[PDB]
Amino acid sequence: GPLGSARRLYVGNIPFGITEEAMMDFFNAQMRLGGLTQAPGNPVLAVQINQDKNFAFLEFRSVDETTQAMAFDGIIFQGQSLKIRRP
Ligand SMILES: [Zn+2]
Ligand SMILES: [Zn+2]
Repeated sequence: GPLGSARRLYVGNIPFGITEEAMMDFFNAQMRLGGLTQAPGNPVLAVQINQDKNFAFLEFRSVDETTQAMAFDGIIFQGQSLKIRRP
């Protein structure tokens, strides 16, 4: 991509009551700690949490970073195993 869909991932099984910001911050921090970025700055632009099917869509600033974040399928966040997939 992109294609705009090439900059988004589905993330399932998110902790009930989590906020957009908390999710964004966690992915940003964790992706950076893990070296999943090659460019300076934060990969995640936005998080849209669905009405509440316990899922969200993450939007990334780049197609590369979106791809790298696939590595985080099954990452534990606030006691939950996140399910990460292409949309
Ligand atoms: Zn923050
Ligand atoms: Zn929002």
